[PDB]
Order: sequence, then C-alpha cells, then structure tokens
Amino acid sequence: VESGGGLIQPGGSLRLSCAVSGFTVSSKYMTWVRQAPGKGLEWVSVIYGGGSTYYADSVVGRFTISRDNSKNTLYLQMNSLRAEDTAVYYCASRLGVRATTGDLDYWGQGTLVTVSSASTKGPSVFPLAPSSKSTSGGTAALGCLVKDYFPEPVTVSWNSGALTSGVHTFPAVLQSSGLYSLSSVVTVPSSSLGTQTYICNVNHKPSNTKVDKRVEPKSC
Amino acid sequence: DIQMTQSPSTLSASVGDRVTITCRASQSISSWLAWYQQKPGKAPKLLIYDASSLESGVPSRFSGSGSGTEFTLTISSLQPDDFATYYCQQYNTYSWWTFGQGTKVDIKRTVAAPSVFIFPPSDEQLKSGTASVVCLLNNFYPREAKVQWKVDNALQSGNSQESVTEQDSKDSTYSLSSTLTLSKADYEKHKVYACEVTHQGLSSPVTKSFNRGEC
Amino acid sequence: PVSTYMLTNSELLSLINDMPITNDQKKLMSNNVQIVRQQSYSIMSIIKEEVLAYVVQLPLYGVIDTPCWKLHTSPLCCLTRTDRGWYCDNAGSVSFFPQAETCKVQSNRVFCDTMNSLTLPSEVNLCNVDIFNPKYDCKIMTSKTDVSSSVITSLGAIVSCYGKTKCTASNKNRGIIKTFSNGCDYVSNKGVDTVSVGNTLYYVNKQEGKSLYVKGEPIINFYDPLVFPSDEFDAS
Amino acid sequence: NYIDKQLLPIVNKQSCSISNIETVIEFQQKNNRLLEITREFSVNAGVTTPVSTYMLTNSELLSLINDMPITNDQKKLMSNNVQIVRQQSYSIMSIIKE
Amino acid sequence: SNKGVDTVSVGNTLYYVNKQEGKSLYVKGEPIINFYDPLVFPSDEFDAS
Amino acid sequence: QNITEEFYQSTCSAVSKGYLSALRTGWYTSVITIELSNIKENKCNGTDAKVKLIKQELDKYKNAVTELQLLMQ
Amino acid sequence: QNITEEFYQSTCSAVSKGYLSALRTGWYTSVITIELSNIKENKCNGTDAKVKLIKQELDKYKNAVTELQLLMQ
Repeated sequence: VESGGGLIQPGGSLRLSCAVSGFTVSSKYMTWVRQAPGKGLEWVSVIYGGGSTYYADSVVGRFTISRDNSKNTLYLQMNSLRAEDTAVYYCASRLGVRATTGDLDYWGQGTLVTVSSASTKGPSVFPLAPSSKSTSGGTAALGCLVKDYFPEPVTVSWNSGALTSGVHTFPAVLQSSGLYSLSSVVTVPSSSLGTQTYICNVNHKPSNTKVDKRVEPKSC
Repeated sequence: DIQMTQSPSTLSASVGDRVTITCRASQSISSWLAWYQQKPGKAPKLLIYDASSLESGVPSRFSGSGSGTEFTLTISSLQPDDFATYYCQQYNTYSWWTFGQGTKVDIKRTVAAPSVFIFPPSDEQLKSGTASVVCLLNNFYPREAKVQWKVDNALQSGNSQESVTEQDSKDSTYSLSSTLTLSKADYEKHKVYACEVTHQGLSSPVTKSFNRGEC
Repeated sequence: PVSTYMLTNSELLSLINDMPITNDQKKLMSNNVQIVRQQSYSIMSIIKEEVLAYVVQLPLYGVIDTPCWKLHTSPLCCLTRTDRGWYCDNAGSVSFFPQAETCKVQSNRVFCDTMNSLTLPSEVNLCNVDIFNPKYDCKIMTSKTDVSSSVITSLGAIVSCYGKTKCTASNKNRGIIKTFSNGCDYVSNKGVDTVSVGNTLYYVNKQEGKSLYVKGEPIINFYDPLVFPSDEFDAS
Repeated sequence: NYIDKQLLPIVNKQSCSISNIETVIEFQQKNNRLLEITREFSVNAGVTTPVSTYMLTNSELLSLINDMPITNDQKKLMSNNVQIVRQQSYSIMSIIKE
Repeated sequence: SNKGVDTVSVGNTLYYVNKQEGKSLYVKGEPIINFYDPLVFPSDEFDAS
Repeated sequence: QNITEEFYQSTCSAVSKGYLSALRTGWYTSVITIELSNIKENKCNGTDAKVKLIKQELDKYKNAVTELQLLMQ
Repeated sequence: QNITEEFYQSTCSAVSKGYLSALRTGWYTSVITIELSNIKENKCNGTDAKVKLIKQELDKYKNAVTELQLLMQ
C-alpha cells in the first residue's frame, strides 16, 4: 500500500512509498504503473531482485526507483514534475513463483499525484434535507454536498462506514471557479427519516479538514 | 517498442452472454499477454497470464487463447461480478512493458426507472451568498437520463453540473445528482423550484418540487 | 557442471528472472536446465571456516530460435567433404562449430558455444548440392584410391560401398534386407538397424539390452520399552 | 518410585534415541549404492561419465556383457579392459521417482 | 575496449563484451545446540532416613 | 516431428535440418554465500572418555577448509 | 598490469601480449600409499540384536574395495 502522494507545484518534487506485506522485497521484481484521467495503464519503472533498474522513455533521468531492505518498501523519487506527470501511481509485484517476467497479481491501493499551481481549499459540507413527502419509491432520500475544494480526492462514507446499502457517492465535477464539487446521497426508508441517525463523513486529506455534518429533515 | 490495440472502445452485453475482446500486437510476442480487471476506483485484478494459464483462484468463466499477434479474451457465462474495464499487457522482454488502451464494458438489463428526489439548500449554506439545490436520480437504467431545472417554471440551462456514478456491482443501475448553483440574491427572488425527470421507465414526465420559505 | 548442490532449481530460476535477456531466452533456459548446467561453471571464491562463498557463472545466449543444421560426410568414388559439424544461422551469416564437444543437443534445440566458431557466408549451403559451387571453395579431402566406409548420422546412416568390398544392411526381424552396389547410399534408421561394410559391423540403431533391478526392503527399527510392575508392588 | 518414575523414563528415552540412530545409520548403509548414484547425478546434472562402480558393478557388467549380440572375441576383450569400457560408457538418469 | 563498452550488437545477435554482475545469494545456518539432562539422586535425604 | 535429414549423393553427405539454437555469447555471474551451522562441544563425559566425536568431527572440517584455503592465491 | 592488447586492422585480428609461460615437457610420478585404520568387531549384544553396524559397515567397505580390485587387469 502506498502513501506520500498529493499535490506539488510544477518543478517541485514528491516521494512515493509502497508498503508491502506478506513477502520480502529482496527476492522479487517490483514495478510502478501510472494511470492518467480517463486514459489507459502506463508502465513507469521496475527494479529486479538483483538491482537492475529501467525507466520508460517519458520519465527516464527524472525519476529514480529504489528500494531499502530495512523498511521493506520500494520508493519512486519523482523530480522535475510537469503537468503531464499528473496521474495515479500504482505499485505492483508478482507474489507467485515462475520464471517468466511481466505479469502482476499484487497491486497497491493507488495514490494520486497532482501537479498544479492552484492553492489548496477545504470543502464546505451542507446537508441535503429529505423532502416533505414520503412517497417516490416507497422511501425517501437524504444526502450531502461536498462543494468547493481543490484538489482531489475526497472520500465520503456514511455513519463511519456502517450505512452502506442504497448509498451512491458521485464523481466530482470541476466547477467553473476552478474548484471541484461532488454529492453523496443515501436512500433510506421514509418511515425513519427522523428515527435513524445519518452522519456523512467527508474526508479530504490534501487540506487536513475532516467535517461531520448530520442530515435530518428540515424544520419548514 | 511494442504497442497493443484492442476493439472496440466500449462493448455492451447482458448477463450470461459470451463476450470476446481482442488485443493485437505490433510484434509477435510469443505467448506473453496478460489480462487485467479494474473495477472503477480500484486496483487491477489479474485474470490471465502467459496467454493461457489462468491465475489460481479467479473464476473459471474467463478464458484466453492465441499466440503471436492475434490474441482473444472470451467470457463464457457473463455475471454482474465482472462489469468493469479490461486491460491487456504485453511482456515480451524485461526492459519495455506496454499496456493496452482498455476496453470499457457496460450492460443490458431489465429497464428500471429513477427515484426522483429534490433537496432544498440547507440553512447553513444560504448564509454564505450562494445556494445549491440538488436533484437526485437514484438507481435507474439505462444510463441515459434527462434532468432539467425550473425556477418559477422557467427552464435553467448551464448553471448546473451533472455527475453519473458507474454501473453498480449488484443491481447494476446508475445514479444521477445535478446541483443548481445560484447566488443568495438570485435564490430568494423566486419561489417554485423543481426538476423534471423524463426516463424510459417512467409513464410520463415526473416533477419533484418544493417552496423556498416554506420547506 | 553446476551441481544441484551448488545451485538448486529454485535458485536457478531465481537467477534467471534476473538475467538481462528477453522473455524468449528466459523461457528457453527454464526448459533446458539440464543443458544450462552442463554449460555453467562454479568457481570457489572466498573460503572461511564459518562461511563459504563461491561464484556461479551462467551462460548468456546472443541469439535464439535460429535454424541450425548438422553435417555428416562420407567418401565418394575419391571425395570426402571435411566441413563436418554443426551449422547455425548468425545475423546474416552462418556460424560453424566444427568440434562435436562444444555443441549440446536436447530434443530439437541446440546450444552452442561461440568461443571458437567460424563465420561463413550463407552460400556454403550450396556446397552440399555441388562440390564445385562457384560461390564458395568447398574444402574437400581427396585420394587416388578406392575407399569404403559408413558414418552413422542422427537419423540413419550413410554407406560408401566402393570396389570389391561387400556391404549390406540388416534389419533385426528380417536380417539382410539390402545389398549395396558400388555407390553412395543412405539408409534410414527406421528400416535398418545394422549396416555391415565388409568385415566391420556398424550399428544404425542402439541395441536394447537386459533390464536390471536392485530390490530393497524397508528396514524395521525395533526397540523394547522396559516397564515395571508397580501395581503388584504398590500393594505388597 | 525413583527407578520407575524417574530412571525408567530416561532409559526408555535412550532406547529410542539409539533406535533412531541405528536406523539413520542403517539407512545410509543399505541404500549405500543408491545414495552414491543420486549423488553423482546431482554433480553431473543427470549424465555421468565414466560408469562408476556404483552405477554398474562388475557382477552386473558380465551379466550385461554375455547379452551383447557380439562375438566371443569381443566379449572376451571387454572382460579384460573393464577399465576402458567404463571410461567409454555413459549413464543417463531416465525415470527418477521418490 | 572492455573499459568503455560492455555490449556489442551485430544485427539480431547480442554479444556480451563484459561479464554481467548478478544477484547475490545467501544461505544462512544457525548453531545447533546439544542438550542433555543430568540425573541426580537425593542421597542425603535418603542416608538420613 | 521437426527434425529431419537430407541426403545428397552429389556430395555423399547428409544434413540434419530443423534445429532451433542458442549461441552462448557471454557470461552471467552470481556470488553465492553459505554459512556454517557450527556445533559447540558439549562438555561432559561419554561411555568412553578416550572418544571425542564432537572434537574430531570439527577437526575433520577445519582441516578440510584449510586444505581449500591453500588453493586460493 | 603487464598484459595488454594490440589490434591490427591489416589482418583484422588482435594479439594479447604479456604472458609468462610454463611448457610441460614430462611427468613426475610419486607412489602414495595409505593404510586402513581397521575396526575389530566388538563382541557383545546391542539394543537390537538384529543390527550389526560394524559388520555391515565393513562389508560396505570390503565390497567397495572388491569392486575396485576388479578394474585392474
């Protein structure tokens, strides 16, 4: 599993770190795959068990793949980042054993790296009060609007991860003001609009803001 | 270096169908082509390696064939488990791995209509100079849905943004959340806010409405 | 070679996935580890009482999946071609390994050492058809008198029957199945298992022999636990 | 109770150690021939030359020699240069099971 | 020269001018401990009773 | 069957076609190390005191190691 | 460093100069003998009477020695 991604101004530097558990890094080849918004998968860099390192044309000389036997974590030093490097960087290796070279079946979570000048803004979280009616599907709906933040990503769960069924967290849309905005709703039985506790948990770590806003029906 | 190319861009098929994705090589890569599953927002999942050997523990409904420059991924009995984006990978040497550009897959299924909800802007937000009214289309199919806002029965256009979640893993329906952005000056100038949802699964246009100062 | 003590199979495959070669080379060595060992070395480097360190030395191949071939020749009456041995196609040209030692064959896959190989044009292939190929000076071995012999090839044999000598080819079931007139005949290792040339007998096919067996029976370990009668004693 | 609860448990633990030992020895001893073979195949990677006195004893060589489709004069010549016949023979491991 | 150049390709065949340094392998062994159990007889308690 | 033979009476020779090749053009080295699981003499007496298996078995090794340590130069 | 290389484009060949030599022109023989530290069977019974390590360990040897006595002629 990764860490250390995030936003950095162009020309700046960033340090990825791939936490691996289950096997020793000093006996298998480790790899890095990056994925642009809405593009395909692009191989980036690889370190074999014996120290041979290779980097794709796009990044050679500017990136530096390395590993340390101690912390059992392969890194990926990214120097002189430009706009085109902005993507989500996955690390991977092959758990199983054979003598061919290329397939992967352990992949990390995935960490975002954003290269842009824009500053960081925390989100404003407002509750979406369920409607005065109780029809329209047999139940009712309430939700949360995560508006005016930059940059990605923001994670929205319900009840610290308890309420999962009927939930829909939408992908963000870049508003005209240069900030991102997404909504998160949950379909709940209208027989418990004010009975069940509904707490949407907005987490946006690029700005260190963690907001809890409760969604109850409106006073009217 | 090698490049891989698949077809088509997006392939639609129903549950239980037989799907065939192709992946072509600019050089004969012998038998080293790997297939990967990527459910949106997740990590790639290894289905097939070395052209034909299936990774132990992945459902046996996936199969590969071929060698050289013509490779094919065939699914025998499709499932709601599998609806995601599929990638092929060549690994003909150590130094230079290159991926396919991807084949994104959607579904056909029994039509299901959207549950229309409208949400008034919260009291916490109107005290900031901007009000955002949210209209929700929960669990519908097909993906195509139409949302239009009415402010005093006057159609809005271009002051709202839509977002559609990916096809669901279980029931396999989409959702839709459109947010109407106006300034606090423009919001309190009018009373009737509503969003009209027309859909293939609805008998007629459906309208959810509320009043400003009331609820 | 590199013994299974010096390098286990796990470790050999551990070293193979680290060699700077192509997936097509990596896959050929994984499937002929027998030959790769016979071609590797092991040199003792640093020997201390509480730790030994040796250097393994594996072969790396330059080219793979080339078409190769092997030449046997026999007297013609008297001519005798002398470019006998393994030929392989190098880039553009043809590498020629003349000593039978430096080239290992498994199945259909040859592994040759290039340390002393010759590089010839592809036009030497035209020497098999015509001794006077004008595009290459075929090295030949001559003689002003009649000679007779046989040479056992990979898949058969060649019978040079010349002069008053009396050569034949027997089959195991049918016995003598062909006499040879004066000329160069070629015999398949399917039909013929023996070729006699005069007073010397050539064997076209290996001769199956008695099968030997060494039987072993499981060894039974026995012991005798020594048990004391405490109950009769704890009563008295 | 010292003899029975203290000292007989140890004499019996010993009578067990000595059977294990005597067996591990008697194993390196009855399969002595096998263990050489399986050693020298490990050291030559499956093909050994010459044919060691472990791979083929002299008893077995004369058994095989009287079966070669050859003349009494070859049979007698090989019997008298068994050293050379070994230096010219091979041994290839075919089917090795557990 | 084998100082400046480590590889020479000639067409489709790759020659290696210099030996390729490889992975280093290690097989570790820990000291084996011999254990026994000495048998002591309570003679003093016995020689008094 | 891939491998075949061609026979030419013109030259009275036979070719053997149908082989795929591997031409060794270099070496790949690896430094394998291994450690001694060393035994510590167990101090106490056996059935026969004049017999020190643990000691003799070490000097058998030590002395073997020594004879190899004299081959490096 | 003593050893060097010269390259001749005239012949497209390369010499490796700078080697000192030893050319073997004969043999020196030596007859080494060695004796067997022989074991005498120890008469008494063990834990298992059906097990005679010392005898079998000699027949393992004896028979090996015998198999070598059959190679000289």
